[PDB]
Amino acid sequence: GRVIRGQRKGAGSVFRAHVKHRKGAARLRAVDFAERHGYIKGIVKDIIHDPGRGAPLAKVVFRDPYRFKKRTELFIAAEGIHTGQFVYCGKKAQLNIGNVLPVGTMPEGTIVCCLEEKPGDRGKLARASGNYATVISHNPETKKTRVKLPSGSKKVISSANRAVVGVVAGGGRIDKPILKAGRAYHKYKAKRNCWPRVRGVAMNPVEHPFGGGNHQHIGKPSTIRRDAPAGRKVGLIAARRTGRLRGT
Amino acid sequence: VNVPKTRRTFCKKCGKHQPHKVTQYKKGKDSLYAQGKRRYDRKQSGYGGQTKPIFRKKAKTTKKIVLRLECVEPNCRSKRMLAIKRCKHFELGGDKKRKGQVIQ
RNA sequence: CAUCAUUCUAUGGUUACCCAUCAUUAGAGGAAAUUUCCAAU
RNA sequence: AUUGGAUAGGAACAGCUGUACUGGGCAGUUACAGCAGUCGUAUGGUAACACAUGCGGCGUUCCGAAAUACCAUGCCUGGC
RNA sequence: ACACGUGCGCGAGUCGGGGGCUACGAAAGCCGCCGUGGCGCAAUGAAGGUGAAGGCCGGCGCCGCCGGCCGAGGUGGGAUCC
RNA sequence: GUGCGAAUCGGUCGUCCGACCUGGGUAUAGGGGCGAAAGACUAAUCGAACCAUCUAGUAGCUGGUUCCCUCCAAAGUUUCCC
RNA sequence: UUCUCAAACUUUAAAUGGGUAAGAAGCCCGGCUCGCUGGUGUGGAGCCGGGCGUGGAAUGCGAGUGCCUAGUGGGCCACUUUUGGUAAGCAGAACUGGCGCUGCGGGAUGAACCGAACGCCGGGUUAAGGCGCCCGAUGCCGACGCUCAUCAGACCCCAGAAAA
RNA sequence: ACGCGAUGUGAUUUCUGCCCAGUGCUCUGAAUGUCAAAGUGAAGAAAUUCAAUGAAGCGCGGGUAAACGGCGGGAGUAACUAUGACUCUCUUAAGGUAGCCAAAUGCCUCGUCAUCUAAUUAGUGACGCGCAUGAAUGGAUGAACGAGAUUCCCACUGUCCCUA
RNA sequence: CCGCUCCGGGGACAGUGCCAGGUGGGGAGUUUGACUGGGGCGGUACACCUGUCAAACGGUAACGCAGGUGUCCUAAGGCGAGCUCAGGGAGGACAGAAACCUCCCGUGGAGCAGAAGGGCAAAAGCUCGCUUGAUCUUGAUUUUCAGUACGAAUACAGACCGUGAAAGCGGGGCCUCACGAUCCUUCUGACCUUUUGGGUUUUAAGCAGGAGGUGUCAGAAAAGUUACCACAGGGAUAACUGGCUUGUGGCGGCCAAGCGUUCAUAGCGACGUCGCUUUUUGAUCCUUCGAUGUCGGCUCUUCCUAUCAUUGUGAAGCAGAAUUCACCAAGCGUUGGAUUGUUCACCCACUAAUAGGGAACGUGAGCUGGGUUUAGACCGUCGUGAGACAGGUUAGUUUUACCCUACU
Repeated sequence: GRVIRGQRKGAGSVFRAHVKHRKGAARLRAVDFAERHGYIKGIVKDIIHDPGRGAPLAKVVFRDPYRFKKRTELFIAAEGIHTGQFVYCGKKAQLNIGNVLPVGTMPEGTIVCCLEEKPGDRGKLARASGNYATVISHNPETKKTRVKLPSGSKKVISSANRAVVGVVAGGGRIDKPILKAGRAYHKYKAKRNCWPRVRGVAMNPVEHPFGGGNHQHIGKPSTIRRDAPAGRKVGLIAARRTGRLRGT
Repeated sequence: VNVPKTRRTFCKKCGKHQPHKVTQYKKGKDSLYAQGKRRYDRKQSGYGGQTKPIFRKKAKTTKKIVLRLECVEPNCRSKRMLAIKRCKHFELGGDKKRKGQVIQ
């Protein structure tokens, strides 16, 4: 009769993100005339650490083309980007690293990151630490581009949309084993209240559909229907197959 | 059991014994506009779930097989039901049992 | 003795209609391969 | 041609001894011969009845249609 | 609310209770062309409905209907009375 | 063990740079919260807080059911019944 | 022929038991009715009208009838019969009487055994039980026996013993 | 997507066997059974009735056990017996593999053998036809750690002899 | 410069509104019979029939005894006719114990669908002939019984019929069992009633008779679990003691087939048989459920004798020594330990001996808390699961006396 922890997660209140010291939103520069018809130049002010995120972010400072004000942006920093470097961005930008030009205007086999999925949404895909997307093929009829995503899914994309060249910085941090629960405590304390994961079998049968029993077992298949309601949808959600994942 | 498809029995309208035509009775299809079935659906519809009992404790395995007697004389053609006792197997003029015949 | 084809008749034959066939609905039934049979099927 | 019994037929075992299968032997199996053991039996002893002594015959448990690789031969060992 | 018993009034009726008229009195009294109405006086059928003694003597041994007169059973037991 | 105490006291213990301790502020509210999970905790209350009402909830089950005398005086059996 | 048996065997076959009858609604002639029954005013039934009171076994007793109706619907015990069970202060029946609802005399003491059922009293008399003393009553010159126990025996139910 | 969310297992080491029949989950609708409203079509004066049609799902067909889970019985057999490599049959979706064990899991049971003792239903080491062990329902191990559960030895001691 | 969407990506689809189907313990509500020598498990003694119990009317109980039932039958119903059966004896080619054929005996010893009982011989059986009284319809009655239903039955009456020459006989089965309310559905019946302002027509609703069924059979629509549990109660009812009882356990007699070289009885005693005891277990349900603290130990007193030792003795198959049997006998003893929570058992060692018992299975405001026996956890088996397990394992609050008595 008790609501399960996942249903409690949607309310927020406790399961909300820890965004006190999070250093702004890591957005790709807005589309304007000087992204669309040619390039605009900005300086890399400082690569900086963001709590909860693994990739370092780069304060890149452009100059406003209409005002005498100066515009600071927070890019997901490309691996090998440094401070006092010029970042260029636009249709007539050049194809070297940290340099965000539209995906249609770069060749096939081009490694990108912080890629826009729908044109002018300021960079959504392949912007976790170490991750990259490859431009596979173009289609000047329809103005569309197949791009392979970090998962392995080839997704068609509207050619006009932009991505910093190269892989994201902070790459390969999942290779190091967190030795100790405290290092895991410290990780998720910068993100949200999710960490010390109590398995449902150890819970009581009122809190979770797996709980109860004089042995610590499930007693129903862990694999469950996609249509299943909130509170029962637990275990392996709509599992196509299961067990030791052999072959490709 | 076994009942013949012909039966010289009483015809109510004719007021005499006349040869009838025996056939096994079946139910008709339930009319959707019978008062009970109309009352049922008005009650059953909406919220409240199942409103009247669903009988489940089915005890007996056979029926009282009923004959539909039909008067042969074509002015009358009047009918009535003729209920017989419970029986599992039942046939209309199958094969008359014989005597002095070998069970091989 | 049996069956068919023929005409002659008979107080006889329903003509908005008879019969052989075409069809579907209404019931009854086997020799043999397989042997060594039995009662089946 | 499904089938379903049967009963036609193959199988796994057989208490010890003795004799015969061999160039000669270790073992079997089989043929058999006598006791056991089964079976009947009449006395000897009963208050019980369960033995004893002697004589005369004597495998079982399975699997339908078989199905077994090769079958009772397997081995060792002597040929100047 | 109902049933039965009992007391009282009236009695094939009965009842104003609602309405109206004229200190105790918010009572009491009155109405009758205020009994509307209730319950009782009639039942029975699902319903359409129907809806609670007869005999004898004559005009035509028996007549459909003409009339005539007496006319709401019988047996048995029955307090009382004669 | 009618206590100092509706959980305390003594010795003895566990840990003491870290998933450490802690005050204030702040968020989550009752089939809800929160839970390193004991059905734990949510104001001495928790396998559904507390408050008022519905509510004088229902009870084939316990308990009680208030003066005197006089007369009559039982049944625990039948049949049917979740 | 002989031995022995039967709740679910039986030729016989009790005791106790269960019906019914023991008059006037009866008996008795006579006539009427009928569509029933018919060889037949046959058979049967039903009606009227007469005449027959020694009231037809004993004993006791006034009866008949209708409404409304509470409580109860856990029972238990005993003689005899009786089922299951080794038995049980066990479980279950039959009949009647008890207890429950009930005091009272006796059984020392007991729900039920025995006697007897109850207004408040005086005298008398008993029942069942008693009568050394407790404790009313044998304190009779009671009758005849029987019995010695180093475990005497001593009064329905009933409260402790067998084979030997 | 080196992200978020949902689960199981629980460091390291060394491993993680067989089963997709069942129950789920999942993929496929182009040979297509079942299938609702609406729509369509016909019959009827109409209400209505009938027929064709017909989504998902279910059925049919794949996949999947680090999904839930599961992982046999009976005979004969070696040249003393005992064991039975081997054979025969029954039989499943697959018949429990590598390990481990009278374990915190073994009913019988205080198993049998060894060891520890003067004596041990305790302990450890072995043995496994294991009532009912077993591989992420994780198996086997395991240094370091532990207010965890045991057993023994030394030392110590009023726990005791036996009390003051 | 000119403009009509701010640019871009979708787009008659998303999606939303409303219906429809499927999925839906994620939530909700509710259920989860009864009887019962406690409950459960099992059975059905829950509806019904036979013989018995049952005590010679009828009636009569138990989870009493022995059984049967949820059907079966177009004949196995209905007449009529003719036959005689089971079994036996004696014969007869093949032919034998058993085929068929005759004659004789044949009281029913067969058969009548089934359980059992009753009934039955020119039949109620057997074989044939024709048939549909197993039909239509009012009442009355019997059985159970409340003298209500149902089922089943009995006598009539009115029809229409069958059979037989006819008398008759027949409205199911030779009799005793084989079954079902309201509501709803369905069928059948009549130139039926009503479908509400009238009329016609479908339709619907009525009236009357069958059917679809409630087997918990006078008739709810229904799965578990709780060791996290709660409440009303119950000694109407289990888990202690105590009662009754003593099957079982223990202990003891009787008789004497045998044992004992001989020899029933030194010591034994089979086949039988009579008891006692309440330190065994049962049996029962009487007391206690507004609570009698529910294992063992420890401690401590008293008691019993069915005597192990010690005192006195009797008998031996008693030479001595050691040991057995029995008697008066409970005065006085009956130990230290290993393992086990254990009572029990077992072993070591000492010992005159290492007897057995009672006192609410003595003794928790005396302790202890090892075991069972709450809530935490692990395992195995079981269950889809929650969970279960006189199956192991580990951790788990032991309250009060100052009253009365008793004792000091």
